[PDB]
Amino acid sequence: MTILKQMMRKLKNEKIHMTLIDPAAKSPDESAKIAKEAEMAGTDFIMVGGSTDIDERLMDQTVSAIKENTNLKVILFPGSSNMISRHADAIFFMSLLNSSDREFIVGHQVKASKFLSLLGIEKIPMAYLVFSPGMTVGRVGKANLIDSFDRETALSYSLAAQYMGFKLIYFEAGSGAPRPVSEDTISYVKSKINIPLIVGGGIRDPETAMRIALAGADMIVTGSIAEKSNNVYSVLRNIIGKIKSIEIK
Amino acid sequence: MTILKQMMRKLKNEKIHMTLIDPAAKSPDESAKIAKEAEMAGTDFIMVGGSTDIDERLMDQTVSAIKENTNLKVILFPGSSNMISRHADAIFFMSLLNSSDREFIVGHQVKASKFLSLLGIEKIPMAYLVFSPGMTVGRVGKANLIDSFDRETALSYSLAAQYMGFKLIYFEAGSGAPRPVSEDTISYVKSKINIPLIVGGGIRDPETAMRIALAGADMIVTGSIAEKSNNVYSVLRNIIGKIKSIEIK
Repeated sequence: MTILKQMMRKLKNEKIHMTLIDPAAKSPDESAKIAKEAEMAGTDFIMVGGSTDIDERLMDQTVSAIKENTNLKVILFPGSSNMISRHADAIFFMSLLNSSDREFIVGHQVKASKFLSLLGIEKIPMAYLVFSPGMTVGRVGKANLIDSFDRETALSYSLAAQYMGFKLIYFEAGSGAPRPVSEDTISYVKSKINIPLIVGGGIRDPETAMRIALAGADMIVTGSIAEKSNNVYSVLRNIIGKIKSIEIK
Repeated sequence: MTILKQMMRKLKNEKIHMTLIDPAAKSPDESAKIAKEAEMAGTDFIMVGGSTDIDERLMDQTVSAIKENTNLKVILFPGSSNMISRHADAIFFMSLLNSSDREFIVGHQVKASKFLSLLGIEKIPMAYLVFSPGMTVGRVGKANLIDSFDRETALSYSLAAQYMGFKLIYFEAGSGAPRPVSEDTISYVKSKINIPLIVGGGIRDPETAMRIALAGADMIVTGSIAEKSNNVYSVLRNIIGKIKSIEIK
């Protein structure tokens, strides 16, 4: 019935991959081409969002082009911003739990909730935990960065998120991070929580995606990675095929 | 199976009443006497907690005495504190969303989560929204007090709580408040959310409990109200009988 239910059902059989498209990075038509190549590569959902703040008209154009060019559901990834498009299928309702500023824990969320209640868009509660180095979202979101290897702090935040009712936990290294969050942190936390763990940031090749998925990530988020659109398919296939080869206990 | 599931099943038939016992106010044995009288009066659950910080030994003694003297489940009501007793059946995992200080939104919660994960206690996610006047918890929790009549701010916080995954919303006027949160605010918010609404603070007589339940509160929280234990039963019966007389659509 819902994207969240689709995710939970899919996790019984395979790891999930999602492709994040930054609407500020390319034109709506180029974004749609990228989305179609990612669909063919086997990605499960398109995420749309970034750190660069843009107007709702551009958000609308990007989401509309993607939905016209693919059969995938589109999930908004607001991060530290209050970006919305009413054309998206779902939105990760994200709380940056390790921010020093209440504005990114509950501020933007409270300001956006009424408008969101007027829309048919699906609201998926997600705990957004920003790890070292954090990159732009770490800076803009005022994160008290969780060190990638500080698995006990990761666990405290993840358990708190679970006990607050969040349905997904997102380990965020930051867009462009040289390396993703530690495998040891991922495995340690995954062994102790009962909601899905998503890892994004610093995953740009099949071997990295494989080691992160094997460490315990339930879903992997990457960009389109390839500079040229005509190379996105081959690049994403190699990644997706690998993580979807893992047998799920 | 769980206290939360018991609550949801009960709400299909009747309004809920819970009796809050402050372990700092009376001796453990007196608390247990109060709990037994409240059980006979028809209360659904015993809540244990307050604003006065106490040692875990006193918490343990109070919860143990109550559980030895009644057949009711005991739910911890930490408020702005990190009070715990391992003898309780459940804990409201409370986030004071309208606090100005992140410490009461996520701070204490992150510090307590690991210990809580070591316990069999049931964790029930609750959004804790403190309204004017707020009393002691409003002061200590550093609340940006929601005016009792500011129904749109109430709605924004309640919808944000729902979209973050909280399972219960608690409208808190503060212990000892002269009047509870406005009926108009309660009805306005209740018409727009899909999780239960709990109202506490300022409810000390049957007519107040009746008007708050009719306005749209799903559960009512009161203290034992009566100065003398031998009068608790009659005082709580009159309240509980009234709110449990409301037909649920």
